[PDB]
Amino acid sequence: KKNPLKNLRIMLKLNPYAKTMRRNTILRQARNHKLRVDKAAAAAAALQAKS
Amino acid sequence: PHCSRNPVLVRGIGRYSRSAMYSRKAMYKRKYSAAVLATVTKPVGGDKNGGTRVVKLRKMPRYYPTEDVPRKLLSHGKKPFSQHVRKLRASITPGTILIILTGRHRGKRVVFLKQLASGLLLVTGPLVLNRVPLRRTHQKFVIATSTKIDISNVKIPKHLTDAYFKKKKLRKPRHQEGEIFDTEKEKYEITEQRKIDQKAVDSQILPKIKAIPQLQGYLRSVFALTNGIYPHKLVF
RNA sequence: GGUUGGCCUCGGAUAGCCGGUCCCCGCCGGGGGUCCGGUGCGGAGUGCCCUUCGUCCUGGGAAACGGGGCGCGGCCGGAA
RNA sequence: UAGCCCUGAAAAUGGAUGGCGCUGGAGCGUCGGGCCCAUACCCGGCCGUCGCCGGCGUCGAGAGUGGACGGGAGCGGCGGCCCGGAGCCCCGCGGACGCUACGCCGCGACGAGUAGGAGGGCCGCUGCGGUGAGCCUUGAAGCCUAGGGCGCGGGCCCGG
RNA sequence: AGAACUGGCGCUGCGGGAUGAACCGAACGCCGGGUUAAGGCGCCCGAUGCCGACGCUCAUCAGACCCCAGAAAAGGUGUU
RNA sequence: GGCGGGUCGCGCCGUCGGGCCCGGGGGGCCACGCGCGCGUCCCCCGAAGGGGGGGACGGCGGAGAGCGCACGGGGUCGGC
RNA sequence: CCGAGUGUUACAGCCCCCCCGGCAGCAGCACUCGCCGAAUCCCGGGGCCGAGGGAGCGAGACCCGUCGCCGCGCUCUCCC
Ligand SMILES: [Mg+2]
Repeated sequence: KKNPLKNLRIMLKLNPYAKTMRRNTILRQARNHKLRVDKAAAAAAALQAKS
Repeated sequence: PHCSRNPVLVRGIGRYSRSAMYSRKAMYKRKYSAAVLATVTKPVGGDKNGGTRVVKLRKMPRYYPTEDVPRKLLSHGKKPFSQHVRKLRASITPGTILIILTGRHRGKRVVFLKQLASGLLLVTGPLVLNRVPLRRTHQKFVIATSTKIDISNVKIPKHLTDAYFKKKKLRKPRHQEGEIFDTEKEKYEITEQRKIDQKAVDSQILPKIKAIPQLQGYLRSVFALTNGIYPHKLVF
């Protein structure tokens, strides 16, 4: 017995939706990362434009 | 033969889904409907005789052993050492000064050049400063010092590789006579090609070493734990 | 069995440490004014060696004691 | 009024928060975060037992969880002068182990024990019927052994 | 001394209670890794060698961990 | 003239729900015989009880061949 | 003259609190709001112990079960 929640494709032999559940959540927390990294820069860039 | 057309982001999870790759591959318009030599015969070769000889080579064996073991069970992929992967530490980039922990050298400070094709990492703290020629070392028996030297466009010879730095042996004599293999007393004087291979790189790292001031005496030095010098308290 | 040694004030703790003009105890020590530093940097979270591969050629900084001694001789120091 | 400490509080060998000992606690109360280990728990290896089975197909030709033929009509795929039909192994004559069926193989759960009860003993002793074309004066039994091992054990084999 | 209900000891090792029939944890084939239970972590003795938190307490007889192995009424301008 | 129970209707709520829908004016989808006829639904058009489209189908009219890879894949191998 | 330390009644001429109307743009965040969590969750890495055990529905196999399930890409279209 191998461990689902620990290796891929033992999840996917048991639950095929767990792959597209996983790249739908690696995509969106890669774009929420970009949405917050660009927000922290472009706010304090205009702050750096003043002083 | 195109490339993989599906950029990974996590190991074994492509970015584009199954249906999104059905339209990137254009599989809609390439769906389909369409659809020995045992040996050669030999010449006869003889008077009063015809009948070109039998179609058989690689004949049945002359002997079977009295017992045999069952076949293995294949289990998975467990690929051999020539194919595994090559892993470095992030603290080891080329030019870095290393510390030899377990060699004959044992604390001589060396200059890292290249990680070779089968895991061992090619290194020389140059023979005029250390006594370290172009030896291989192993990754987990050195200490990456946080000082480096910028050698990012020096040269490295393509001919010196993993099969260059190997040890040599050909076991012909099996007879018990008082010489030990007749080639084991002899330190190799095949250095006459390896010496030329060092002066190609001994004469282009000492410009880099003699640019930053104290470093050539640092490389002459050796490393030693002395009294209250504790590792885990030491920034390497 | 061990992988370099520290050759040393008293001590106080609601207080200590150092450097120093003058007033006294056979050229040292006690007192006070004066200046310091003080989560101790004249800091054993330290300091001296050192992590010294050797040698050769060959210039600068330092250095005029030589430093290792199986030398030779003399001194007085140290009785828990 | 109630927390701690004190008085009340005396016993016979020398002595007991376990001892040394502890008073910015090593005491008492209320709690925090780490950390230490049982034969307990989890994962793995092995032994045995219980349970549930597998394999007579050694079937390199068995191919089989619905298969026939063969007749009256039909589409696809095969070799065309829009008409058409079984090829039964072969260029290799080959293809591991196995099933003491009272034996082999698999899977899962379990394992304390007095009195007591069963099972197995290829444990051991003495004699008898059979049997090893057994074994030996080129050395049997017996006894000795810092010799070599085997079995969970009863015990046993070998060397000198 | 004699009963009721349940568990245990007898028949039962193991961790802890220093010590142990019965307390507390936990029941046991032969071992490796992990983690805990009850109990603990100054040193015997594994682990607080945490920059642990708040208070209380001075004993010329201090206190110190279920069973459990020593105390009462009464009293103190001793301290909170 | 006050206090509750059941029902109808009004506007107002919420990442409501119905995959809803319905005509119109970038991201995701384990979803892919153009031709046409088998139903169903929708959109059209002047009429007014008919054709031309579209969407989807748990059924039929339209509606095969694996070729060499790589692998968190039926309990570790090295062609170190 | 300045400064300090005390004691009064005194309410902005340090400040603080409670109200009626706001903004930046909000962060369980510049380690005290640390809360409680993950179909509202995933990625990457280091330490240790372990490695127990004739799968070919095809070819009539032939040096040689890189085989089943599972997820994946490449070609049998073309262009840049
Ligand atoms: Mg209880």
